[PDB]
Amino acid sequence: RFRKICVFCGSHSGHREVFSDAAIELGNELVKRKIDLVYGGGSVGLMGLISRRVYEGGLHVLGIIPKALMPIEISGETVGDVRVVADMHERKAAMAQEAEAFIALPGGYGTMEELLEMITWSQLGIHKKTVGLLNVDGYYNNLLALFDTGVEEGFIKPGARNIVVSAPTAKELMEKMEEYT
Amino acid sequence: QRSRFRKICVFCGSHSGHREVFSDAAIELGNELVKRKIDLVYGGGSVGLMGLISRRVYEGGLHVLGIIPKALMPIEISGETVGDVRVVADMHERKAAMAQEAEAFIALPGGYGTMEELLEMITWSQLGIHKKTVGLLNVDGYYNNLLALFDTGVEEGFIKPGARNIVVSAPTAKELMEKMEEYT
Repeated sequence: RFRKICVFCGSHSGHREVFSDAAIELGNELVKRKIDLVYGGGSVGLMGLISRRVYEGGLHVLGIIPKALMPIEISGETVGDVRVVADMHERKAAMAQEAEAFIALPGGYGTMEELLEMITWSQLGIHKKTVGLLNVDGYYNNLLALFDTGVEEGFIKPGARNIVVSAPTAKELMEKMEEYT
Repeated sequence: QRSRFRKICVFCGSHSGHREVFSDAAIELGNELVKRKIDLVYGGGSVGLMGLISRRVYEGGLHVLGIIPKALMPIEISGETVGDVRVVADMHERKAAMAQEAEAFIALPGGYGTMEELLEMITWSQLGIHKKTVGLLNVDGYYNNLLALFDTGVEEGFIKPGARNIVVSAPTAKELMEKMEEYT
């Protein structure tokens, strides 16, 4: 049972509506389960969608954003709390300290980087926190295929392949991570 | 031969891979760095692909700088060190110190840690944090799925066309070095 989850996503929504739908459904899963959100502070793209949902649903949202990234990711009007940090490393360390587990929605390089980093910290024993991915309409199939390649070629151990929990919908992913060990 | 680069950081890990082709690739990239008179920045390991590429560059008479968090030393360092070792506090100092020391980055095949380092440096180019060439040595299609994932990000609207070309890619060290020279 979680109280704080960090969700990685970016300031784009995707061309197809299935992505926003996922972000909203994940926001609603966190609301129903009374889970607070930790995220990157943006107010557009999937970041704005999920944080507004959670915030408007009554749960706490904490964004964590570096100073120089604010004019880029925050437009319009924020909701919930925003912690401002010095740089990208402080952002990653603060998001990790604040969360009990991690979920990547679809996103570009930033989101993939954050997710890979959390998987790495689990693999190294740095923390024991669950890492999931919401594999919206196969967006992450190539990522999981890559992990499979890594296992097959001898760069990732079979047991470490199992750190990543994934599912095609927010509902199924939440069930899976409530039950992961 | 002439190069724009004097210092390159190579991401790779403590395993060599089950097939020989991955070790051959690390050695070929070591050879290409030596031919261009390029110094190596890397993670300080002495085993796996990190041990192969660092030993080849050292043996060829170029400088090797390893940057390793103190708690990984017992784990990534074995037998002997290769080149000089700079010890840092944690993962983030290691990443910051490797970027600061390098003019460009190359990922060899590796597991999660190498993937994450590679994606961070791409993200940093995309953001304007730095203006440094990022390459991956796609040994025998190893990174085909990550490049396909980058294509998926473009097609679905999460990565702009221009940001897709940040990642320079080739299947051999020689072709990779050539494409990185020419990147703009």
